[PDB]
Amino acid sequence: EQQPLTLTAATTRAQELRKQLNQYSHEYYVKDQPSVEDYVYDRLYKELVDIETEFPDLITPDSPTQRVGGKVLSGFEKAPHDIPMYSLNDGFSKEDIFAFDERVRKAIGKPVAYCCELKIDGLAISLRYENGVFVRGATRGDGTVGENITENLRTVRSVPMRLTEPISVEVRGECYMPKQSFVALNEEREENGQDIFANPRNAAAGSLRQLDTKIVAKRNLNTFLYTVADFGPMKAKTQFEALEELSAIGFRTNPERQLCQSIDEVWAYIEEYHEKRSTLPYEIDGIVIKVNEFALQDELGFTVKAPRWAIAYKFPPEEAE
Ligand SMILES: NC(=O)c1ccc[n+]([C@@H]2O[C@H](COP(=O)(O)O)[C@@H](O)[C@H]2O)c1
Ligand SMILES: NC(=O)c1cc2c(N)ncc(C(N)=O)c2s1
Ligand code: NA
Ligand code: NA
Repeated sequence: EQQPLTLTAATTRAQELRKQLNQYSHEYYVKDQPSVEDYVYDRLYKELVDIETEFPDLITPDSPTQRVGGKVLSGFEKAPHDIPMYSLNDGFSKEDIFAFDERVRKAIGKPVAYCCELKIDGLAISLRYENGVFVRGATRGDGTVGENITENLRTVRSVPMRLTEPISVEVRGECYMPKQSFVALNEEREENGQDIFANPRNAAAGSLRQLDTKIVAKRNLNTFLYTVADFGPMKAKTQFEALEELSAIGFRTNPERQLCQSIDEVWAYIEEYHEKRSTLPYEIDGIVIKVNEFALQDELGFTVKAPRWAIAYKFPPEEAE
């Protein structure tokens, strides 16, 4: 009647299972191409649960079991941002975007490539990893202090609990509610006699500021991550490389990005995705245009409030189209 695993064997087996299950969940949710069928995932998941039941000391923050929800907070702790979560300078016309490029070329002394990306209209978040393990999820708040919503963000399946390398990084992006889930949620709320959400941003914000993680788990949320606070531990030397690297290490990144070799290509991208806007399952409020090379971003620097190497081109609001 002796238990088959010693503590030491269970510890090693738990490590293997968490790594394997995190890999399979990433394939399933983020890559959308699972290498194993659900019953194989479920079988390994149950094995891990049984180990954690027998040996509770083996429950770690990177464990897949820590997603399910159940935890209920009394309130959110403040989450300071040591590196500010800044807002970009804005543009609205062709004139503004070509003027941006003129100012960039004035500073750099040559034409420059731009990394062009969709400005995702959700709740801005920062995800902190230490030794490749998810340790803190935070809202932007005012950009200097937000709310610690780590447990809520664990329920968001696209958020990785571990990375493919044991680096310490602070990763910035957006958490949003897909449009199709937003409209379904409002109908559900209508039927439950609850106030409806004005728009998907409010629904994502409301969802992530619930204290009971079980309720947050019921909501459908997703993420796109696009940069980090400090590139030290990273190998990327350009914004486009940065996006590929974040993707490689486990983050969901937006597939619509494009590296533009001229301002004309930048303008054509803006036009392309203004048209495509309606066809996307997530809301965007514009296009972000960034000087691609980090050496050049470093040369341009920042103003008192914003980068001099990036601009946000704003569309009309989602309600208006
Ligand atoms: N086939 C896979 O690799 C894989 C990975 C994660 C979740 N799932 C499925 O998603 C559902 C929810 O599972 P989780 O709560 O662990 O994310 C289950 O039905 C599970 O089978 C499948
Ligand atoms: N404030 C900012 O710097 C940014 C804000 C956002 C946003 N809301 N969505 C996407 C991007 C992106 N991929 O660059 C950025 S950059
Ligand atoms: Na959910
Ligand atoms: Na359209």
